[PDB]
Amino acid sequence: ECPQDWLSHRDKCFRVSQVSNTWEEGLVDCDGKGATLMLIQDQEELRFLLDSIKEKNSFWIGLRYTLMNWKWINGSTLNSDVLKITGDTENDSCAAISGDKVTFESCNSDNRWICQKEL
Amino acid sequence: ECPQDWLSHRDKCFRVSQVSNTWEEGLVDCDGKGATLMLIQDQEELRFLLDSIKEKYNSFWIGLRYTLPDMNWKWINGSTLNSDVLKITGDTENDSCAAISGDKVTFESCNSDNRWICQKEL
Repeated sequence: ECPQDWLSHRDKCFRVSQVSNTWEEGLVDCDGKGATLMLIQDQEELRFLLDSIKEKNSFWIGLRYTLMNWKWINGSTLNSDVLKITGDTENDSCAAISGDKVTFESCNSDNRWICQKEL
Repeated sequence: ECPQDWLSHRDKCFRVSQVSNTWEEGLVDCDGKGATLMLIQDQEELRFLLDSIKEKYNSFWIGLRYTLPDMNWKWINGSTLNSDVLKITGDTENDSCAAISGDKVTFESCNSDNRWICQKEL
Protein backbone atom coordinates (compact mmCIF):
# COMPACT_ATOMS: atom_id res chain seq x y z
CA GLU A 1 0.00 0.00 0.00
CA CYS A 2 0.95 3.64 -0.65
CA PRO A 3 1.19 6.50 1.79
CA GLN A 4 -1.94 8.51 2.59
CA ASP A 5 -2.94 10.88 -0.24
CA TRP A 6 -0.90 9.22 -2.99
CA LEU A 7 -2.54 7.66 -6.04
CA SER A 8 -1.75 3.94 -6.42
CA HIS A 9 -1.10 2.15 -9.73
CA ARG A 10 0.65 -1.16 -10.22
CA ASP A 11 4.01 -0.89 -8.46
CA LYS A 12 3.92 2.92 -8.11
CA CYS A 13 2.60 5.64 -5.83
CA PHE A 14 1.98 9.09 -7.36
CA ARG A 15 1.50 12.55 -5.98
CA VAL A 16 0.42 15.66 -7.89
CA SER A 17 1.53 19.07 -6.73
CA GLN A 18 -0.75 21.62 -5.16
CA VAL A 19 1.00 24.57 -6.77
CA SER A 20 2.63 25.51 -10.14
CA ASN A 21 6.37 26.23 -10.26
CA THR A 22 9.74 25.69 -12.13
CA TRP A 23 10.92 22.26 -13.21
CA GLU A 24 13.70 22.48 -10.62
CA GLU A 25 11.34 23.35 -7.78
CA GLY A 26 9.23 20.32 -8.66
CA LEU A 27 12.25 18.07 -8.72
CA VAL A 28 13.47 19.35 -5.31
CA ASP A 29 9.90 19.01 -3.98
CA CYS A 30 9.77 15.38 -5.01
CA ASP A 31 13.19 14.54 -3.42
CA GLY A 32 11.97 16.05 -0.24
CA LYS A 33 9.11 13.48 -0.25
CA GLY A 34 11.62 10.71 -0.90
CA ALA A 35 10.30 10.57 -4.43
CA THR A 36 11.32 11.63 -7.91
CA LEU A 37 9.68 13.37 -10.82
CA MET A 38 7.37 11.08 -12.80
CA LEU A 39 9.19 8.79 -15.22
CA ILE A 40 6.47 7.65 -17.67
CA GLN A 41 6.54 3.87 -17.93
CA ASP A 42 3.99 3.49 -20.77
CA GLN A 43 0.85 4.85 -22.39
CA GLU A 44 -1.34 2.96 -19.89
CA GLU A 45 0.33 4.55 -16.91
CA LEU A 46 -0.01 8.04 -18.37
CA ARG A 47 -3.72 7.70 -19.30
CA PHE A 48 -4.63 6.18 -15.97
CA LEU A 49 -2.96 9.13 -14.21
CA LEU A 50 -4.64 11.66 -16.42
CA ASP A 51 -7.98 9.90 -15.91
CA SER A 52 -7.62 10.23 -12.14
CA ILE A 53 -6.46 13.84 -12.47
CA LYS A 54 -8.93 15.28 -15.03
CA GLU A 55 -6.86 18.45 -15.56
CA LYS A 56 -7.62 20.80 -18.38
CA ASN A 57 -2.15 22.95 -16.68
CA SER A 58 0.71 20.73 -17.81
CA PHE A 59 2.74 18.49 -15.51
CA TRP A 60 6.55 18.33 -15.32
CA ILE A 61 8.09 14.83 -15.69
CA GLY A 62 11.61 13.60 -15.02
CA LEU A 63 13.13 14.62 -18.33
CA ARG A 64 15.55 17.38 -19.11
CA TYR A 65 18.42 18.00 -21.57
CA THR A 66 20.47 21.00 -22.85
CA LEU A 67 19.79 22.24 -26.42
CA MET A 68 21.66 26.93 -32.29
CA ASN A 69 20.58 29.52 -34.88
CA TRP A 70 16.80 29.75 -34.43
CA LYS A 71 14.90 30.77 -37.59
CA TRP A 72 11.25 31.04 -38.49
CA ILE A 73 9.88 29.08 -41.43
CA ASN A 74 10.29 32.13 -43.70
CA GLY A 75 14.06 32.20 -43.12
CA SER A 76 14.17 35.19 -40.75
CA THR A 77 15.96 34.88 -37.40
CA LEU A 78 14.09 35.00 -34.09
CA ASN A 79 14.73 38.37 -32.40
CA SER A 80 15.93 38.43 -28.77
CA ASP A 81 12.64 39.44 -27.11
CA VAL A 82 11.18 36.14 -28.41
CA LEU A 83 14.30 34.09 -27.56
CA LYS A 84 13.80 35.46 -24.03
CA ILE A 85 10.51 33.50 -23.70
CA THR A 86 11.19 30.55 -26.01
CA GLY A 87 14.06 29.67 -23.64
CA ASP A 88 16.15 30.49 -20.59
CA THR A 89 19.63 31.55 -19.38
CA GLU A 90 20.61 27.90 -19.02
CA ASN A 91 19.31 26.96 -22.51
CA ASP A 92 17.88 23.72 -20.98
CA SER A 93 14.61 22.16 -22.12
CA CYS A 94 12.28 20.44 -19.69
CA ALA A 95 9.54 17.96 -20.44
CA ALA A 96 5.89 18.22 -19.39
CA ILE A 97 2.75 16.18 -19.91
CA SER A 98 0.03 18.29 -21.49
CA GLY A 99 -2.83 15.89 -22.11
CA ASP A 100 -1.67 12.65 -23.66
CA LYS A 101 1.50 14.28 -25.17
CA VAL A 102 4.99 15.26 -23.97
CA THR A 103 5.79 18.89 -24.67
CA PHE A 104 9.10 20.64 -24.12
CA GLU A 105 9.63 24.10 -22.87
CA SER A 106 11.86 26.34 -20.85
CA CYS A 107 12.57 24.92 -17.38
CA ASN A 108 11.59 28.29 -15.90
CA SER A 109 7.93 27.98 -16.95
CA ASP A 110 5.47 27.34 -14.12
CA ASN A 111 3.70 23.98 -14.31
CA ARG A 112 2.39 21.49 -11.82
CA TRP A 113 4.28 18.28 -11.42
CA ILE A 114 3.90 14.65 -10.62
CA CYS A 115 6.07 12.82 -8.13
CA GLN A 116 6.44 9.04 -8.12
CA LYS A 117 7.61 6.42 -5.68
CA GLU A 118 8.27 2.77 -6.46
CA LEU A 119 6.38 0.73 -3.88
CA GLU B 1 0.94 25.40 13.29
CA CYS B 2 -0.91 24.46 10.03
CA PRO B 3 -0.67 20.83 9.05
CA GLN B 4 2.19 19.93 6.75
CA ASP B 5 1.39 20.70 3.10
CA TRP B 6 -1.18 23.29 3.99
CA LEU B 7 -0.65 26.85 2.79
CA SER B 8 -0.52 29.35 5.71
CA HIS B 9 -2.34 32.73 5.63
CA ARG B 10 -3.58 34.94 8.46
CA ASP B 11 -5.40 32.57 10.89
CA LYS B 12 -6.32 30.11 8.10
CA CYS B 13 -4.69 27.02 6.56
CA PHE B 14 -5.51 26.02 2.89
CA ARG B 15 -4.97 22.86 0.88
CA VAL B 16 -5.55 22.70 -2.86
CA SER B 17 -6.70 19.35 -4.16
CA GLN B 18 -4.43 17.09 -6.27
CA VAL B 19 -7.27 16.20 -8.58
CA SER B 20 -10.31 17.65 -10.31
CA ASN B 21 -13.78 16.27 -9.55
CA THR B 22 -17.35 17.28 -8.66
CA TRP B 23 -18.24 19.95 -6.16
CA GLU B 24 -19.72 17.30 -3.87
CA GLU B 25 -16.53 15.22 -3.95
CA GLY B 26 -14.62 18.27 -2.71
CA LEU B 27 -17.16 18.99 -0.01
CA VAL B 28 -16.74 15.47 1.31
CA ASP B 29 -12.95 15.43 0.76
CA CYS B 30 -12.46 18.44 2.97
CA ASP B 31 -14.85 17.09 5.67
CA GLY B 32 -12.64 13.98 5.78
CA LYS B 33 -9.64 16.35 6.36
CA GLY B 34 -11.27 18.14 9.31
CA ALA B 35 -11.80 21.11 7.06
CA THR B 36 -14.42 22.75 4.90
CA LEU B 37 -14.46 24.00 1.33
CA MET B 38 -13.01 27.45 1.27
CA LEU B 39 -15.15 30.31 2.54
CA ILE B 40 -13.80 33.64 1.21
CA GLN B 41 -13.32 36.38 3.82
CA ASP B 42 -12.15 38.95 1.27
CA GLN B 43 -10.45 39.64 -2.03
CA GLU B 44 -6.99 39.83 -0.42
CA GLU B 45 -7.43 36.28 0.72
CA LEU B 46 -8.40 35.25 -2.83
CA ARG B 47 -5.30 36.95 -4.36
CA PHE B 48 -2.90 35.41 -1.88
CA LEU B 49 -4.02 31.91 -2.96
CA LEU B 50 -3.84 32.66 -6.64
CA ASP B 51 -0.37 34.15 -6.34
CA SER B 52 0.58 30.99 -4.34
CA ILE B 53 -0.88 28.48 -6.76
CA LYS B 54 0.20 30.29 -9.92
CA GLU B 55 -2.81 29.03 -11.93
CA LYS B 56 -4.99 32.14 -12.46
CA TYR B 57 -7.13 30.53 -15.20
CA ASN B 58 -8.21 27.32 -13.48
CA SER B 59 -11.42 27.05 -11.48
CA PHE B 60 -11.47 26.22 -7.80
CA TRP B 61 -14.61 24.98 -6.01
CA ILE B 62 -15.43 26.88 -2.86
CA GLY B 63 -18.17 26.48 -0.24
CA LEU B 64 -21.13 28.12 -1.89
CA ARG B 65 -24.03 26.46 -3.70
CA TYR B 66 -27.70 26.95 -4.68
CA THR B 67 -30.39 24.79 -6.17
CA LEU B 68 -33.08 25.56 -8.68
CA PRO B 69 -36.55 24.27 -9.18
CA ASP B 70 -37.00 21.82 -12.03
CA MET B 71 -37.14 23.99 -15.17
CA ASN B 72 -38.93 24.02 -18.51
CA TRP B 73 -35.79 24.50 -20.62
CA LYS B 74 -36.19 26.43 -23.82
CA TRP B 75 -33.74 27.69 -26.44
CA ILE B 76 -33.44 31.47 -27.09
CA ASN B 77 -35.78 31.05 -30.13
CA GLY B 78 -38.44 29.89 -27.71
CA SER B 79 -38.47 26.17 -28.67
CA THR B 80 -38.32 23.31 -26.17
CA LEU B 81 -35.22 21.16 -25.61
CA ASN B 82 -36.03 17.68 -26.78
CA SER B 83 -35.57 14.81 -24.36
CA ASP B 84 -32.53 13.49 -26.12
CA VAL B 85 -30.67 16.75 -25.32
CA LEU B 86 -32.18 17.03 -21.82
CA LYS B 87 -30.48 13.68 -21.00
CA ILE B 88 -27.03 15.36 -21.03
CA THR B 89 -28.05 18.87 -19.85
CA GLY B 90 -27.31 20.14 -16.31
CA ASP B 91 -27.47 17.71 -13.39
CA THR B 92 -29.95 15.67 -11.31
CA GLU B 93 -29.77 17.98 -8.32
CA ASN B 94 -30.45 21.13 -10.46
CA ASP B 95 -27.59 22.77 -8.58
CA SER B 96 -25.06 25.45 -9.26
CA CYS B 97 -21.76 25.72 -7.37
CA ALA B 98 -19.34 28.57 -6.86
CA ALA B 99 -15.79 28.43 -8.05
CA ILE B 100 -12.88 30.87 -7.92
CA SER B 101 -11.67 31.68 -11.43
CA GLY B 102 -9.10 34.44 -11.35
CA ASP B 103 -10.06 37.36 -9.11
CA LYS B 104 -13.76 36.34 -9.46
CA VAL B 105 -16.38 33.91 -8.20
CA THR B 106 -18.54 32.30 -10.94
CA PHE B 107 -21.21 29.62 -10.71
CA GLU B 108 -20.98 26.42 -12.78
CA SER B 109 -22.98 23.16 -12.84
CA CYS B 110 -22.00 21.20 -9.76
CA ASN B 111 -21.12 18.12 -11.82
CA SER B 112 -18.19 19.84 -13.59
CA ASP B 113 -14.70 18.71 -12.71
CA ASN B 114 -12.74 21.36 -10.85
CA ARG B 115 -10.00 21.34 -8.26
CA TRP B 116 -11.05 22.57 -4.84
CA ILE B 117 -9.59 24.40 -1.90
CA CYS B 118 -10.20 23.14 1.64
CA GLN B 119 -9.68 25.55 4.54
CA LYS B 120 -8.98 25.03 8.22
CA GLU B 121 -8.97 27.78 10.78
CA LEU B 122 -5.72 27.67 12.58
